[PDB]
Parts: sequence; C-alpha cells; structure tokens
Amino acid sequence: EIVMSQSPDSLAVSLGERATINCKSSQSVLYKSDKKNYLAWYQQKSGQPPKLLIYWASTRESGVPDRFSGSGSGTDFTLTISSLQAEDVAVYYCQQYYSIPRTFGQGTKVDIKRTAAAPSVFIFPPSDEQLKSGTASVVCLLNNFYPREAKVQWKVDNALQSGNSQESVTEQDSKDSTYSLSSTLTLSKADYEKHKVYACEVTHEGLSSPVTKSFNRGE
Amino acid sequence: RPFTLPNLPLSSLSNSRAPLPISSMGISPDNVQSVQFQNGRCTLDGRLVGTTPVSLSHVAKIRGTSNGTVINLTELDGTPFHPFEGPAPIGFPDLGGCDWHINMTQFGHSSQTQYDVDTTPDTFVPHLGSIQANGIGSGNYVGVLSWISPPSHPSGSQVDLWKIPNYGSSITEATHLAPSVYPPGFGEVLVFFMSKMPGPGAYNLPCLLPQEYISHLASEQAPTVGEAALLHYVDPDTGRNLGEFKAYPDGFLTCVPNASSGPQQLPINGVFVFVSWVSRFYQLKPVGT
Amino acid sequence: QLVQSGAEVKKPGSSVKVSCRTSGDTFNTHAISWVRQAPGQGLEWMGGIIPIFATTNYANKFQGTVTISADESTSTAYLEVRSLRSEDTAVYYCASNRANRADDYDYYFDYWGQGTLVTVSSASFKGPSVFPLAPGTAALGCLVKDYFPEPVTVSWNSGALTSGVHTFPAVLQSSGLYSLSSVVTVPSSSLGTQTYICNVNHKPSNTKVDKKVEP
Ligand SMILES: [Mg+2]
Ligand SMILES: [Mg+2]
Ligand SMILES: [Mg+2]
Ligand SMILES: [Mg+2]
Ligand SMILES: [Mg+2]
Ligand code: NA
Ligand code: NA
Ligand code: NA
Repeated sequence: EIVMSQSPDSLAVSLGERATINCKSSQSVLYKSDKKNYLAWYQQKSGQPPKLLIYWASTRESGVPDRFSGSGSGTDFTLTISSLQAEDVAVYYCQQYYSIPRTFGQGTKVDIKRTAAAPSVFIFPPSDEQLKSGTASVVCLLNNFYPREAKVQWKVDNALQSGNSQESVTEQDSKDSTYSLSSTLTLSKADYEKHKVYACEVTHEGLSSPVTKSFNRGE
Repeated sequence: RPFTLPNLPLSSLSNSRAPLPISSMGISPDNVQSVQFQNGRCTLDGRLVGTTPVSLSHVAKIRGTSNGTVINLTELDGTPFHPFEGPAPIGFPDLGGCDWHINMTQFGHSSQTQYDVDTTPDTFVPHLGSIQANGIGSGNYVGVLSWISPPSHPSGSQVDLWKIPNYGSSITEATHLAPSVYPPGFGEVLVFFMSKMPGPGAYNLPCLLPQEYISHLASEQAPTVGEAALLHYVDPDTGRNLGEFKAYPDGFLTCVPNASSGPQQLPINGVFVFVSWVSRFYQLKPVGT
Repeated sequence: QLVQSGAEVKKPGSSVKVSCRTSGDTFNTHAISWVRQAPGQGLEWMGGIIPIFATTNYANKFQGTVTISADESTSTAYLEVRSLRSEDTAVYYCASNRANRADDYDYYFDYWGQGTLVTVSSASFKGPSVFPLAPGTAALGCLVKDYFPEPVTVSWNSGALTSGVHTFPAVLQSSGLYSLSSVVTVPSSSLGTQTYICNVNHKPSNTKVDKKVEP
C-alpha cells in the first residue's frame, strides 16, 4: 500500500497568515503515461463528511476559494492556505488515488492562532440529587484559554488523585479563538463523604503560577 | 555457413523473457496487431537486439545498489550501464501489463528479499539506470523475476504480457528499443512460444524465440541468404512433417492458421527444421493441411 | 446525493448491513467506496465496488469480515461488517468516484454520504440524568450523565441563550455509558432575576429533559 504521511500533526496560524501543510507518499503517484499526480486534498469539519479541495495535486475544485492551492509532484505535496480565515478551521487530509487500497494521510488540524489567554477556573461540587443516586461527580471548568494545552490535577484532602478523572476539550471557539476544558472527578458516594476538601489545580502557559479552586463538602 | 536451428524439441527449451520452460505454442489475440518485446530478440544471422542476452542466466534479472529510496542499476556483472546502449541493462525484465515480484539476493549475505515493482510511476526509469527501491534496504543485490500480479496502476487492469513496460521517464523516452514485429499478412500470423508464469492467475508468457535458439543463432551467425527461411515442424520420433513455418530475418516465426488449427493445436515436443530459403511471399500451407 | 441508512447499535460479535443509495446515473458511472472514521481518528478506506462491472476490492485488514455489494434495481450499494468489535465503533461513510471502465476508475472522491454511526456495545439504551452545575461573571451548567447511545444535544433557554455556551464532547465512561457537561457564563447579577434551563434531548431513547439550574 502507498502510505501517506502528513506534517505537521496540528497547525496554529494567525488570521490572515498563511498555513502550509505537507504530504509525502511512500511511492510516487505520478503516472508517467499521462504525467498526472494522482493526489487529492480534502477538508473535514466536525460532524460533516470531507469536502474536495484539490485534485491532480494542483487543480482547484470548482467552488473552492482560490486562497486554497496545491503544489508538489511525485512523492511530496503541499497544501497552502495563503491567508487563513476563521471558516478554514478544520482537519485537512491528503489522499492518493493511484492504486488500491486508497489511503489518506493522518490529517492535519488547523486552528486560528491568538495571544495567550489564561483559563478562568471554576469548581462545582456534586449536586444534591446525584448524591442520593449513589455517585458523586466533581466538575472543574477551565474556560476560554489559549493555547489548547492545559494540565488539571485533582487533590482530595490534599492527596493527588489518579485514574478517576476524565477530561473533555471543546473545539476552538470561532468568536474569541479560545478553548475550554472540563475535568470530571467521579467517586462513589461513600468515598465522597469520607473526605472534606476537594481541590482542582490548573497549570497553563498563560499562568505564571498554578490556580487552585477548592470547596468544602457541604459548604 | 548454412542456416540451422537447434535439433531439440520445443518442450525441453526455455522462454526468452523469463527462465521458464516452454509448454506450448500460441498466437496473439486478434486485438494484438504487433509486439515489441525487448528480450528474446535475435536476428537470423545472430545479432542480439534490445536487452536480449546470449544466456538464460541473464534473462529477467536486475542488479544494482539500493540506498533505501532508489536502486541504481548496473549490468549483471556489475559493470556500468549506459543509456545509449538500450532501454535498460541487458536482461532487464520486459514484461508489460503487470507488477513484478523479483527475488533479491546478495553475494556475501544470507537471505532473500521480495522486491515489488510497479513499472508505471515516475521513479521507474530503467533507461536512466534508476528504479524505486520500494522498501529494499541499502546494499548490492541481484534480482530475478519470480512471480507477477495485475498492475497496481491503472486499478482494475488485467495482466497483459503482450505489452512491454515504459522504460523512459515522464519526460524523456527510452531510446534504442528493439523494433516492433508485425504479422507479415496474407494469412501469416506471428508464432509465440508460451510459458506458464506463477502468480494469482492463469498467466501465459509469450516470446518470439526460445532462449536456446538465440544462443545458437548468436554462435552460428549464418548469413541470411533469403528473405525468409522455410521450416518444417517435424515429429522427433517419426520425422513426419507436422506443418510449414517461415522464419524472418528480424528473428520471428510465422504460420498460416486455418481457428482451432493453429500452432497451439500442434504437439509441443516437435522440432523445427530448416528446409530452404524462400521469397517473402512464399505461400505456406495452412496448419493441419 | 449519496443517501445512507440510519444509525445502528450492535452487540459485539454480531453483523451490520449499511446501505447507500444514489441516482442511477451516478450508480452506473462511479465506483462506490466505504470509508470509516473511528471517534477522533482519521479516514480509513475499507473497500469499493463498481456496480456496472460487479468488481470489488478490499483493504487487507477488512478482507474476510467485510462484504460490499450493489443492487442495480435500487441504485443502492451495501456494506456488511461481521464479527463486530468495540474498535469497529465508527462513522461509516459512503463515497463515490468516477469510473469509466473496469480499469479506468483512479479518480478523487466525487460525492460523500452523510455517514452512518455504528455503535458496537453491550450497553442498553438509556436516557441521561441531568444534574445541575450550580453557581463579575458566574459559571453554571448541566451534567448530562449515563446515556446510551450517542448522540445528545443541549441548548439553553430553548435556544435563546447562546453567548458563552460551551457544550463539551461526550466521553465514554467505563460503565459503557456516555457523559458530557454543558456550561455557560452569565453576569453574576443575573443569578437572582434570570432563569437558566438546559434543554437536553436524547432522541435515541426518546428522552427529553429540561433542568433549571439554581444558585
Ligand atoms: Mg463549508
Ligand atoms: Mg527478434
Ligand atoms: Mg548481462
Ligand atoms: Mg548478512
Ligand atoms: Mg478531471
Ligand atoms: Na505477497
Ligand atoms: Na552491504
Ligand atoms: Na491512469
């Protein structure tokens, strides 16, 4: 099989700046007989099927804005967003259609770059009703930060927790180019009522010092 | 020096495009108006043509040094290949319409490696002495064609061994190809010597001359006295004449089929025997008559 | 233009048959491929068929467990996946590309279907429990917990509240059920005057929940 390799994995480029995405095929996809490169580029936004941008390496699909362009030949190909717009935030895939099986690159995520922004941290104790059900979920909200990388640590009675938390990260907000993250600590109602202080500790590039949000059980 | 062909039955001889025994004679499909094989080409007075070697030990083989990305080719003895001599080094495989699977070995090292060859991309340029390594690690190798499969490109293609590969680049054409070979007409069609080729199908490899004919002609170098050599295909045990054929100076055989009565309907253990030199338009009797 | 069948839930080891219907013109001039996409992962070509030539091919890893077929009379191609495993949970896409002959179909993808979600799991269908995330700027929200299968949607005040809403992607808990939170930031002076309700809809279980979040 012809293996497709894209680089970078993720790309953050400021509005109106140019984004370049490289794609290399393990075997040339340039048919000597017709001189065509059997390579295409696709754009996929979450919840949607992919959309054709470029074909034959450099041909722009009808209806694609001409700030999209493809170049390269043989084994090395390049997609360039000459002036990035908010509507171009998506995952981009290259694909060879030279042979069976058809193969895609791993994809390159492109987000809008902006200045660093520290998260606003919020902590939520489990609700009245959920405790009656027999399980306590403690939620820590990291809101409207950039860039995406962020570390969250849970400290129950000032003891580091491990393996009982799940994170979820939103996609980039199109209005302010930020991300938000939820960290949910899930305990049995028994262990929840055997401890007092529940703390969420946040590390991020936009913070010169860790931020701890805590609460006491029942206050 | 009178013209002769080897006194050996066809079924004990070898294909000249791969080291395979000959198992039948055949004709081309109706939609094959000509062939341009680069191996198995030798004139009747003994001039090798294309990439044809004297010996089967060179047939359908490659030699070169891989760097992991490309294999830089040489002749099979390691001496340099020069583009003006032909479309590829001597003995280089000439099977079009298929992917190749070549068994790679090395002098001084243990093990064999399968080399999978798609002959269509812009990295397959044997006329420039360079073909893609396709995962073959660095080192010097000798490779021999082992089995074939359908072309990777175009997808859905069938194996078609009446073709030759594209030897040149997407911009520069391979020079010094052996010329095309055409049916002479007026009933005469080209005669091919067939071999079964391993691979995921019922693959049959045609060639214009058995390899043992080629090294015989190269040795004898008998002057081509006429425009065509009239031959009899004779039974070796009885001497009975099974059909008339003509051998032409460029190095190919013809007959007049009448049809489920062509050279494929003849026994394969017969011997071709030179009868006399005759005109181009000497009218052959139909096979079976 | 490529119409796929609805979402499916299958138990491990069972089989799933997914359909893709197109116009007759497209059906007889195209190859029809199946491309799947695991959650948060890339695109994986599984195989294809050229209906008018009845030729098929498959990627090696889907050989033996996958069969692709076509019904000329309904212009519908089918994908069958047997011996389902958890890692087979994905959105299965139908995709087409031009095919002029059996050996002339090396073209970029023409159209895409909207996709068909196949969830491979032992979990039972279950609507979520919606728990409040109770409260310058204040943050509040709703915990949408223990539902199966995907998807769920959340809105706020019947869609009247939109600014500052962050509804997080779901996560698959070890219990086999999904969970997510939806949060919103509002003026702290609104916590006494303005009512906040999250509208949670889990159509697969026919469950609709409105939960007022109180300070
Ligand atoms: Mg769009
Ligand atoms: Mg010849
Ligand atoms: Mg040699
Ligand atoms: Mg060794
Ligand atoms: Mg076109
Ligand atoms: Na193999
Ligand atoms: Na070596
Ligand atoms: Na082609």
